[PDB]
Amino acid sequence: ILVECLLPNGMIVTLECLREATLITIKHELFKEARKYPLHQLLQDESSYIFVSVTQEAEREEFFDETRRLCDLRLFQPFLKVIEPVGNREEKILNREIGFAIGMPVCEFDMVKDPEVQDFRRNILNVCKEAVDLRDLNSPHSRAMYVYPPNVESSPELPKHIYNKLDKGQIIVVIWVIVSPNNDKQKYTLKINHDCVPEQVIAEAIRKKTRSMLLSSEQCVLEYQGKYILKVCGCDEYFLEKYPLSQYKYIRSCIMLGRMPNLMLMAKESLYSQLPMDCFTMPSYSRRTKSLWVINSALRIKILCATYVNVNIRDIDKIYVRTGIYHGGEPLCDNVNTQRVPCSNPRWNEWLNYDIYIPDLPRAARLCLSICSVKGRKGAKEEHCPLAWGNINLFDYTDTLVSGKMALNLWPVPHGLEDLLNPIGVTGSNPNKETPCLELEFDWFSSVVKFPDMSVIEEHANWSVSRESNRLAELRENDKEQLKAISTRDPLSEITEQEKDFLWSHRHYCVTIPEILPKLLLSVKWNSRDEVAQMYCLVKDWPPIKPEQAMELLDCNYPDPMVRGFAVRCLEKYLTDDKLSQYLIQLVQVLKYEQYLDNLLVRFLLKKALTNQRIGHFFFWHLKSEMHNKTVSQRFGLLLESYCRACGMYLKHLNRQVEAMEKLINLTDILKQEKKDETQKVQMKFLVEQMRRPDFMDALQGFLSPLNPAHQLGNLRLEECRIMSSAKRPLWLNWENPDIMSELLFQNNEIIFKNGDDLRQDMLTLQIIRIMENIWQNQGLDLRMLPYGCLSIGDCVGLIEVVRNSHTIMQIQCKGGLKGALQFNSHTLHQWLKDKNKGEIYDAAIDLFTRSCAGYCVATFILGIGDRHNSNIMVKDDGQLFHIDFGHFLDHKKKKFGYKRERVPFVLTQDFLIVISKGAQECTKTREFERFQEMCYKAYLAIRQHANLFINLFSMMLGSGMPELQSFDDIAYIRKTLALDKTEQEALEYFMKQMNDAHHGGWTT
Amino acid sequence: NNGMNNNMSLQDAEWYWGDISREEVNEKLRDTADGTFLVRDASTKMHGDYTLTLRKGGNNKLIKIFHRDGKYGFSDPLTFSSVVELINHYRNESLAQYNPKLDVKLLYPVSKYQQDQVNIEAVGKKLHEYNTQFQEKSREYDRLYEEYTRTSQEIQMKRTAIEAFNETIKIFEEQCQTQERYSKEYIEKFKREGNEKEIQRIMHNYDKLKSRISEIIDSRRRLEEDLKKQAAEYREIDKRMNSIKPDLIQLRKTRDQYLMWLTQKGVRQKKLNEWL
Repeated sequence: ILVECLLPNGMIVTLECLREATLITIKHELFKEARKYPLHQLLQDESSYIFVSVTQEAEREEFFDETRRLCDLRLFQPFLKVIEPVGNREEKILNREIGFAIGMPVCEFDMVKDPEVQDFRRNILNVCKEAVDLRDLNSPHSRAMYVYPPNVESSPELPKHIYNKLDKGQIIVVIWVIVSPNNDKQKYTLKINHDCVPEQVIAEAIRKKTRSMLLSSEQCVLEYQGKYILKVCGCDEYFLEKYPLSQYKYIRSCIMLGRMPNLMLMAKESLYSQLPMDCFTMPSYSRRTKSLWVINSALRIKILCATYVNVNIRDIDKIYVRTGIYHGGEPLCDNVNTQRVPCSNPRWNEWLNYDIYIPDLPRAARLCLSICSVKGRKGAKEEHCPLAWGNINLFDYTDTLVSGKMALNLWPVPHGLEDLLNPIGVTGSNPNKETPCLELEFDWFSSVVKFPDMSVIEEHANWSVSRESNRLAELRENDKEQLKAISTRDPLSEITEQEKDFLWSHRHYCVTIPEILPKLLLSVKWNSRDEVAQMYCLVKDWPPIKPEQAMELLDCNYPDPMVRGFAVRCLEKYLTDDKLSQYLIQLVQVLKYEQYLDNLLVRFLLKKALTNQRIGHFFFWHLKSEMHNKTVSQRFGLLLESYCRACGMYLKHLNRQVEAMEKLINLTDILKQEKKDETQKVQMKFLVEQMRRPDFMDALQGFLSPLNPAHQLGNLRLEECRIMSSAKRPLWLNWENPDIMSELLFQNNEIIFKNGDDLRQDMLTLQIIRIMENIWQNQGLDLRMLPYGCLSIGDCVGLIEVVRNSHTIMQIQCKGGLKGALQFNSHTLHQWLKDKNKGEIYDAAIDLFTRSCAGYCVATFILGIGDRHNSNIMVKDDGQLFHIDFGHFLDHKKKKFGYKRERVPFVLTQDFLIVISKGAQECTKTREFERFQEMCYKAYLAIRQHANLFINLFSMMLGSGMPELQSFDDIAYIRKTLALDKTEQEALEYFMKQMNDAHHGGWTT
Repeated sequence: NNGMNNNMSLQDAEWYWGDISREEVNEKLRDTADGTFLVRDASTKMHGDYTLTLRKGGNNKLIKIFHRDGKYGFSDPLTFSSVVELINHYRNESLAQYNPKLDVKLLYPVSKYQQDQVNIEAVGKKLHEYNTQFQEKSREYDRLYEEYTRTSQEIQMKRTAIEAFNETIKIFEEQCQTQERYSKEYIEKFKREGNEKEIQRIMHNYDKLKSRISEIIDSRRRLEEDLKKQAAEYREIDKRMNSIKPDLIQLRKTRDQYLMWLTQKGVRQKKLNEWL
């Protein structure tokens, strides 16, 4: 490459440098040819200089790491400048690694003048300190505990339906001891109780080993050596904690499937040396009046002008600014509009007046506003359409009321949004300056105005009752029943004014029913000072509640900091690691509902992600997948920078995964755009040419799988990598497993790379399916679902786990002959199931098929996923059936094309019924069919009994950006599909009627 | 009125709406004045319950009507013979009597007769026309959105390229400054030895640096002009969407109104959904 080089003496030299050349060679040959040019004697020594240049990301990144290659620098232009080092080398090396991991440079954080951002950067380091220090407290044990956390479940108690799978409460395990003189491996079958801790398992394994190994006659103290640990064969899972063996996820899954639990006996010191020290250091940037309740004036905000709006003068007549004071999604007063002005001169200079006093403003009060246009004209006038929107916190992060001039840059209206205002949306100005900007003025009250401290608020309570129709103040039993009845209601139930007044009038007895707190919080008028003070006094001493219900308090309906702090404390004291892992997506999503960067929830999440690497991996990937969206780019970037600073040497693995995903993204973007007008074979030849280069091979081999960090992806098998002919241009990639004994788990790991389709809907659907399966298995129903792995890594790009030995129904019906009008006898599925397993395993195959089919029928009907055909449903060899390619949910394909109420997505065709009825010509009148119907009914009722959790989980993704989830009206679909307003009997009847109306079969009792 | 008594039954009442959900009530009450009300059946489907939705303070307040021994009331005691009598009593007297904090009266009914201002074959053909226009406007709209998103991505890339050009030109200008500073004490050396060729090969490098920095400035200027043009197109696309949106919304509302009117008339949906 014709790189032109800049020497410090004004010397300019052209140096021909190879693309695969390290910076050491570049420096050496740069000073080698620096002798034939003018002023060479004045040049200093070669080792006292470094390379600085500009990258494609528009920063001047000094090249303190000379081991990098020329192409990896991402140069904007092929040039290098020779300078002298001025700062700390390792700090900038770490900063560059963080910048690569994050997707944007660290320095542009330092170039931010918002005091909140710098305060967050300085203050999150304390949590980083505590996490890193706790991780190092008991080295080397705590370090391995952090790197390889136990994959256990919440409770050691064993469900009764699988305790009977045990042989008298005992487990068969196969322990593999790799003595390896060269490679030799042995096995030891053992019989132990399900509740033994791994120390006892190791003790019994060594007892078996020290009985017949290298001796057959008698000759520390032969028991409890303590020098070994347990490892799952074929993957990076370890049993390092004192838990019952059945509590580990791998063991209990083996019990579920009746498989053979394979384990290994590694040495303690080998694993301890397998992981390095964490050298975490603080960076450079760590080196560093009247109350609101004394202002007797109604709130008013001036709207000065707007710089520009993008409308046409021949279509839009006039424009106006519509404002409103909100607490969450609930207005605190009526909305106020400005006057109507022509679009050419958007100047108002108007003092808007609001119907709320200043001391009555809640701490989380926000001003929401939008520029809107009025079409009008003709008889049907008043056609309003918003153009831009924005929200401002009326208090800053230091509890100070806004004052003075303020310039706000607004955001584009989200797709499929009709309401004039957008209170759900995030706060803050648009970082882009080529946007409509609205100038506002706030009142100046001769000093700085602060929200009152908790002490004076507590003073206000216990006094408000003295001054002052059953509110504003031994409790009858008919009231007690009413409180419980309200408590059992779903969070999106109808709450009447009478019910709200009843709840508030009995707030001092609501404490004995701790689960009623969300309703009581929705029953207080947040525009009243004394009511909020009393609510604060109640929340201060509220009994703890379950994480299931405390998570509900973190959605957009409860913006008050005290309520969110109570919810975060409940999460701190009750939420387990596996439950946190199951619910991490929603907890990440509800970070956007926080008004300030430094909050208790972000501290709790970062502390958890720095003490548990499994949690931290998905934390990083969930934050990184939505760095493209500018509404959350800064907050997520700051949080991710802190995490990457304090994570340790997991940053190298994360960096490797980022390079792999970037190379895959570039390849898919090339083949999906330049090769639209091409056949698949030439694309495949091109693609194997692309993997032929050593650079892409090195980038795509030897890194941890983002879907499961415990899985290592070794070399790429190019003979088994292909481009699918399905929708978009997905990539089938096959990796070898570098584990010593991959044959026990799986030899090959296969992942689909999809570029073009959103995967957040699929991720949410699979999470819901996994939760449904867990509820069913705990209830006593063995409905086995297959919630395969799916991860979104960026904007419309993600990874999908592949299930081996699976075929679509179309694949079977095509491989079994017949075509088109030839009905395949509707027996091809049953014939294939008979063929692929025969004998005594046949009955188990139909049993598994029936249970999985029932589970998926109930789940698909409840979630309202897109219509199912023979190409998005797959069945394994053993009989298990599962759905793929979820796409949409809650209809959302209908509701715009028409009415299409409560459609059944997965209708049982005849082909499935003959499988369930085991070859019976008539299927609906058999005992198998009614057993299947009973299983479906029980699954539906079991899910209905846990409707609150599903409603709450759906309510946390409202601000995520999925078009299916923009308001609670979208969750009304779930509310009505479970018949939540009806009672249990009519809900069961409604489900049977729904199944009848799509089958015309025997779905009536 | 006309009957001046309870003779206006529940079906005859303009404010009673029968079987509607929360979503439709919220749609009808959106951004309405204080005192806008409509009465619907209770969502739990028991006969004679009824629920009243009232607009106050920008929020939809839900008030439940009770029904015991043929009487109706907002709470105990129940003193009204029907719900028409209670709704009229609170249309003429403020609701602050029932509870002081609801200082509002029942002002503005949401009439179910007001939607009839705008022959099954004829209405079916009209629905087909409206649906066709809606589909055309919708495909125009989302192709505009795709164009707009791609334009925004190009604009962001070109802005980043502008910043990179600025950094590169600054670096080259500091290099020129360093060359000028270093030329002070060393340029007078090749005037005693009689070798002006050394000064010539000195000036060669400076001329090359000046040519390179001028070329970089030219590239930056060209890319800035392209950025200006692309931002102009971005504004034009935003204007065109702003024009497209309200007519599309109104046309969708008209199509939905026609579909609802035709569906309630008594036709099976098989004949309607076949034509999409």
